[PDB]
Amino acid sequence: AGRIASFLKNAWAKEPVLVASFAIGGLAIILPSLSPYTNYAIRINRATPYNYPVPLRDDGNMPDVPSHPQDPQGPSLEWLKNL
Amino acid sequence: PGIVELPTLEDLKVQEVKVSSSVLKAAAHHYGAQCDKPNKEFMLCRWEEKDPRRCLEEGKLVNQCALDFFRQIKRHCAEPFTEYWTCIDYSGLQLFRHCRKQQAKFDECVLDKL
Amino acid sequence: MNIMLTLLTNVTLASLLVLIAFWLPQLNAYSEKTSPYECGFDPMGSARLPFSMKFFLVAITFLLFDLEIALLLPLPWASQTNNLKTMLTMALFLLILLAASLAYEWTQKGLEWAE
Amino acid sequence: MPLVYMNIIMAFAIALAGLLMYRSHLMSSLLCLEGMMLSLFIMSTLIILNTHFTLANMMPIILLVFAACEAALGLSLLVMVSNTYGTDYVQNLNLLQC
Amino acid sequence: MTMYIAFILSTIFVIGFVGFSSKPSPIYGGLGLIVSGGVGCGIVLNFGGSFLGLMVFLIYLGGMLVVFGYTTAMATEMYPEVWVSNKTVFGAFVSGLMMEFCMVYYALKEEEVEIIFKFNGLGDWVIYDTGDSGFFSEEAMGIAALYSYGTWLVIVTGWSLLIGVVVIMEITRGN
Amino acid sequence: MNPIIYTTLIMTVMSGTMLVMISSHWLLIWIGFEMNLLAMIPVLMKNFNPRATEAATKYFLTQATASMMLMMAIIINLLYSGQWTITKMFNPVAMTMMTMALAMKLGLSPFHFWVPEVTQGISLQAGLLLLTWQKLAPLSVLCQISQSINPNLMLTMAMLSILIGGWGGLNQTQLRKIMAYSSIAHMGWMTAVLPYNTTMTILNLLIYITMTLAMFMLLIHSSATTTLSLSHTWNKMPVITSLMMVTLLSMGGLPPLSGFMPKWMIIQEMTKNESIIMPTLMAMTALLNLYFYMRLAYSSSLTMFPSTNNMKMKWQFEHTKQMKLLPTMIVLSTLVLPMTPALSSLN
Amino acid sequence: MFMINILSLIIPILLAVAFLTLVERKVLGYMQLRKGPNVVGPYGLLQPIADALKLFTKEPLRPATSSISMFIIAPILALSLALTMWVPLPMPYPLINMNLGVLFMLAMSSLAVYSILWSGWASNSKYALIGALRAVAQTISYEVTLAIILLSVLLMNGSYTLSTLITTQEHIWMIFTSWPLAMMWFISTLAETNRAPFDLTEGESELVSGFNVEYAAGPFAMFFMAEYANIIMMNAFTAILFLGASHDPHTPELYTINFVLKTLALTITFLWIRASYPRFRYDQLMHLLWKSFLPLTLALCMWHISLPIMTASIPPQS
Amino acid sequence: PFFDVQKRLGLDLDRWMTIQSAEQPHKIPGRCHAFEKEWIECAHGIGGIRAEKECKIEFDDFVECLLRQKTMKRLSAIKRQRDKLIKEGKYTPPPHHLGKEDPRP
Amino acid sequence: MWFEILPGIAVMAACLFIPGMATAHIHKFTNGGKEKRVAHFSYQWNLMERDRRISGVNRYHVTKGLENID
Ligand SMILES: CCCCCCCCCCCCCCCCC[C@@H](O)O[C@H](CO[C@H](O)CCCCCCCCCCCCCCC)COP(=O)(O)OCC[N+](C)(C)C
Ligand SMILES: CCCCCCCCCCCCCCCCC[C@@H](O)O[C@H](CO[C@H](O)CCCCCCCCCCCCCCC)COP(=O)(O)OCC[N+](C)(C)C
Ligand SMILES: CCCCCCCC/C=C\CCCCCCCC(=O)O[C@H](COC(=O)CCCCCCC/C=C/CCCCCCCC)COP(=O)(O)OCCN
Ligand SMILES: CCCCCCCC/C=C\CCCCCCCC(=O)O[C@H](COC(=O)CCCCCCC/C=C/CCCCCCCC)COP(=O)(O)OCCN
Repeated sequence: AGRIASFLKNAWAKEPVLVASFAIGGLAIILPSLSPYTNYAIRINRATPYNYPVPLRDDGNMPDVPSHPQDPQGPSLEWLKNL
Repeated sequence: PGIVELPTLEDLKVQEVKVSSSVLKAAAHHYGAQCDKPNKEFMLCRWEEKDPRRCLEEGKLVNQCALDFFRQIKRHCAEPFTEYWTCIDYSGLQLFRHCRKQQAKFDECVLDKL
Repeated sequence: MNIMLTLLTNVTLASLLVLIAFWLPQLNAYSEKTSPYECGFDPMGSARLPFSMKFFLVAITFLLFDLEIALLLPLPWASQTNNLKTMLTMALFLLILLAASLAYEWTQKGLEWAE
Repeated sequence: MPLVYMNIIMAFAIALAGLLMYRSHLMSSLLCLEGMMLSLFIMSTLIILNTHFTLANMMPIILLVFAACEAALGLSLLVMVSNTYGTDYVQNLNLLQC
Repeated sequence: MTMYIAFILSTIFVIGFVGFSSKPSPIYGGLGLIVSGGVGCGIVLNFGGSFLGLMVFLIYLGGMLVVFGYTTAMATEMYPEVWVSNKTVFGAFVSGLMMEFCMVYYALKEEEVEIIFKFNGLGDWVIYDTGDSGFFSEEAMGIAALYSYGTWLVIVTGWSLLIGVVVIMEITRGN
Repeated sequence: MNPIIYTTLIMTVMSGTMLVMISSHWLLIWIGFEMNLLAMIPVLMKNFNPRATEAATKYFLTQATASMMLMMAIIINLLYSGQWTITKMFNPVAMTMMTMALAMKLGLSPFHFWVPEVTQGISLQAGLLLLTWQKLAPLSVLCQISQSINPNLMLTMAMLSILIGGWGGLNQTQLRKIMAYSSIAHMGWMTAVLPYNTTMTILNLLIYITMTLAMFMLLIHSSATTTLSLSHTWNKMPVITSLMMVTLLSMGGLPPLSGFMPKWMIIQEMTKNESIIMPTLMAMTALLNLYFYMRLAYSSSLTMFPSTNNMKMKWQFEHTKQMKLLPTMIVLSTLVLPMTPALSSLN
Repeated sequence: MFMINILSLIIPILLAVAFLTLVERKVLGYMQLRKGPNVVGPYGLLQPIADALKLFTKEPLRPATSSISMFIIAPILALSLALTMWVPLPMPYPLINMNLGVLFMLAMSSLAVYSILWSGWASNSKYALIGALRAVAQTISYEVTLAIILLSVLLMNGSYTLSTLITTQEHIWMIFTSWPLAMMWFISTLAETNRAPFDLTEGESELVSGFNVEYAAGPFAMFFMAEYANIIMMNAFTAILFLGASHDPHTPELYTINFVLKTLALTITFLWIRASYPRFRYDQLMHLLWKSFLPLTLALCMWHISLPIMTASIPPQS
Repeated sequence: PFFDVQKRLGLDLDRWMTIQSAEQPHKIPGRCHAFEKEWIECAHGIGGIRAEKECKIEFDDFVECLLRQKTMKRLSAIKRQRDKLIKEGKYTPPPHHLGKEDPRP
Repeated sequence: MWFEILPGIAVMAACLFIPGMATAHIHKFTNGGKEKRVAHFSYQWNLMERDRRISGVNRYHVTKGLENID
């Protein structure tokens, strides 16, 4: 804890470029695991409709599937408009 | 290995929707809200049969629903829709973002009339 | 088609400039005028003799580091996948491996030119 | 097959033949090796594009990577041979017999 | 028969291959390989593969720059050879050109099995796709799938590149 | 070279071989071959000298050509059937090119010239690796596609390998070249029975690997690379020469030694088909390998050659490094014939 | 109609190059307490015309020892490539609209080095050869880091399309988000165009005329035009990439004016830098690009991959 | 030879890329998805020897989809006969094969 | 000065203005005056092809509105 501080000071005095590079790399490595918006990015990626949604045949036993796009059932994007 | 069955040219005729891409893009959201049922029926037929020759009547029904939708739009909101799709058409990417006043006026017109 | 026409036009313009440069002016060529330039004295050897490369090791490393560029270029599209945790782990794995290779060659004096 | 497939296969055969018959310079044979790699890249890319095999679009990149590794290996060996003899002639590699 | 653009590009590809396979000189061979890389980029572009064509062109440009430097350092002589400076190089070049022309005529006027299978021509437009869908490039999605599907490929490729750096350092050490 | 770097390179060689052996995709198999070659090239140049550099260059050129043909055969197979799985190889031209590429990698005759040269140009440890571990991947691939293989080409190359191995070995005084020609002949024996039964190929491969390891370890123990330098070993370590004599007898194929078992089983398997003439010629030809093994035994163990004065100083010192697996390798090379029915566990 | 567009692109670029020669001479003169061209034409406005007419009426020499085919091919390649590298630039609309414009510029620029390589080799003289190997070393120095910097910057664009850069920077310049990358990119473009302090290939004090020492007259002129067109093109690329002008779809002239002003400012900065500094040693350029720029570029590439994912700021158009 | 480590551990190191009908990104289909699917289903579990005979029809259809040899043969026959007919002047091709059609969306 | 450097800069600026303005005007002149369509993907190309077919004059730019559907 005392020799490494001196090593850090010497590196800052001799190779500032390497100090900055290593700090940036470590931050980029560890920050994404501690961020709450990573799952938000995943959800945004999952919400982009690249292909056509093929409808399902009504067997009369799917209350959770809407019968029209404007019905209350199905997923919602209201979380995205507040972002 | 057998002959391929094909519909006759008479079976393939239908009243055609002859509006350009910008008009369709301008009216697309309301068209998908209003004509949802025949379109979903046609798409289900198309993805279940895996053969375009078995879902021709559904395509004709889709065409008729689109024609009814556009006839209503003509009967009630001609000028606002014309302004909106001209705005949409000017853009090289046909962007919704650059014409919001025209879209708002068209939306008000259709909400009040229909 | 348009890009082919553009290439043809540019190459034609350059070729026409060369043609005009070589056919318009008066030419007076004789042996002294066309001899090789070495600051006024005749060269000792040939210019086709072997010319040593002091940075040969860095040149080979450039071949390997250039191919990791081809591996990293599709990254803008890879950011649109649903499993962002696997992709981000793999992008960092490739870049860490590329930094380790630079660190190895640096510490073994591979970046120093031969004397 | 179309004509383009035959042309690419002919290019591969020509590069292989080029590699098989050595003249004097080692570097020429290395160039023939790279030419075979390029021909294989082109052929595989055409086949994968024609059949719309989406996940196979990434194999030619891997091929290019290992082509680069092979070329680096060959160039290193050439450096060593030239340092030994002052020339990259294949005639000098005759110390070992059958 | 449509403008024969792909056939012409593939013929120029074969011609550049014959150019560097005759082995006139490393400087000339690299030029032929550069020409081949360019026409191959064009051939792949004409099939929808923009990214792959541009990538292979860039890679071979870098490789040929390194090869040019190495030729100047280790593969020179007083009189470098061109395709007309030597009977062996000229003979190989002419033989390659005549073989290519013979195969082209043979497969174009007849419908014959050269070695593997037969071919009548018609231009490579026939086998095309008439596929109508997408806000994305299918090739781009396939290549980008390397970071989600190709984890094993990424692992082996990165390991091989690191090992290649170590290997070249070991080989050129000398002693 | 750093020991850590050497260990990393050895593990990369083995990783390439294992990737070849466990993959289901042709691309992964090709990658395994590339990785194996890339890591193998520096191991051949570990002791740097012009002969080692020449051996490495020849090896690289041969194997790079072989891998190029391998990739072309894979691509042709993909073209005629959009399959990447390693299977019956739906195209015959692709199968022919694949067979030729794998034969080039193994060193089967006609493409056998590189093996004597690379073996003589490298050290005994590098030769041990090259002649034992480097046979596994091409043989495994050949085993996986044995059904689609054309017998006429494979059998022609196998018989040519046996003939050329015997004839070439007859002329050698260098021990590494003798080992290389022996390897060529044993590769021929391995590939002769491949279209009929891959279990026999595996059994022959294992027995050959054991005998080769024993021979190379005995040669490293007594630092001899020429016949005349091996003729001195009796005056320093007679036990080593006796064990080498018995192992050489085993390599020849004489019963009741373990070497006889693969040839016996391959002959039986080939006579279970019709195939009568080919085993007869193969045995008659293996008599040549027996001849030059016997000449080596005459020179090193059964007669005593003159020695030098300075051997007296060597008498006073012991071997520092000890190979822990050499006794087991010798015993497995010699006394394993009674356990022959245990080959059933190989399939 | 398309040929008219090609001509309307390529002729004004050549005129801009011709007058950039005069502008550089005058800027260097006034930074050196002198005037520069001011006699032939009001304020030296006719000096470029006189230079071009003198060069194209002067005898062209073919060296006795030189390879003639490559000797003639190299300047043609240089000028045609310099002209071609302009077609995908959106101003605000490009002449050729590509999905991957940036990769096209990368490939064409890496092809442009063979002009110097082949002219230097085909001259068959020693100074030309030294210039050519310096060109090899310079490309090896800058290429990898240039490509990685481009990738890192474009990770916020969402694609490789040059026109998307206009809408990406609709509200803020990209230089406020990646200014370290902007600095490294600027130095990389100085090195890529063989400009001071990285004008190693010509090497005037050290190598007389370097790679083009054998060249004279019209062929020599083509090399000069190609180099200055590359200067202007690279600065225009930098302006589009980092200082994004705002585009009104009903008034593209405003965008064109603003973009031209920005690229002119960057070109004047190039001339300023030339007037202000001494030259590198060409091993020092490689050490700078491989020991300082490369590690920082790798770290910033990691950072720019991570940042959009952490902040849920991923661009569109997969 | 082949050690099925993937099957033993259930890892899927490379099986994801072996066939064209296996889970492409964005559900983009191969050009011959149905033919390969039918050939695989038909030949599954019966072994290689039996499959080469009893699934020859599906494999022939799949190869026809892959390379399209019979299709170009038929098209070239049709075009040759049409050219022969027009040369002697006995066809009079229809107006919609000469560019004077009435296009539909 | 220094303001005598300005005429050359003005000439260069006028020269560099020409490509962008010329491209914009030529795009407008050959596309009905409405900003030539961009087709980076096959869907946009299909839209353009459909527009060309229904125009009746074989040009994608001519647009048929509500008056073409009776
Ligand atoms: C910017 C790019 C685009 C610009 C567009 C214009 C491009 C112009 C084309 C490029 C060439 C420009 C050079 C102009 C000078 C003329 C050069 C040459 O063509 O003239 C003579 C060509 O003449 C030949 O020597 C022989 C005479 C004609 C040959 C007969 C061929 C059969 C033609 C039939 C003629 C009958 C009447 C023609 C009218 C129908 C060559 O003489 P030569 O001394 O060596 O070369 C040096 C020229 N000097 C004297 C000016 C220094
Ligand atoms: C028994 C001895 C163990 C030690 C020796 C190991 C030797 C091999 C080296 C690494 C082991 C390989 C196992 C990993 C195989 C990758 C595939 C698996 O892990 O799943 C992936 C999970 O990925 C995870 O991130 C694990 C990979 C993490 C890799 C860390 C680096 C380890 C490499 C170090 C050794 C390699 C050589 C040295 C270079 C540093 C994908 O999961 P997912 O995306 O959900 O589903 C994909 C299917 N989709 C597309 C339909 C959605
Ligand atoms: C943790 C994540 C890692 C990934 C991110 C990094 C991305 C890429 C960065 C690494 C690239 C390669 C590293 C290069 C290693 C250089 C080795 C070396 O030899 O160093 C010496 C210099 O000596 C040094 O080693 C410099 C000091 C030690 C290394 C630099 C700092 C190491 C880490 C320090 C900071 C750690 C994190 C920051 C915390 C900040 C504290 C608040 C080089 O100088 P020469 O060229 O030999 O000079 C010759 C002329 N006389
Ligand atoms: C909160 C998360 C954020 C993450 C971190 C972000 C902040 C990071 C801060 C650091 C960024 C610094 C970037 C600088 C990159 C280079 C720095 C450097 O060290 O380079 C110099 C070299 O750089 C130069 O000197 C440049 C040489 C060429 C000079 C040419 C003229 C100068 C340019 C004039 C102004 C340029 C303006 C650039 C931008 C223009 C607009 C695009 C090293 O050389 P040496 O001093 O010799 O030491 C190395 C060995 N010890």
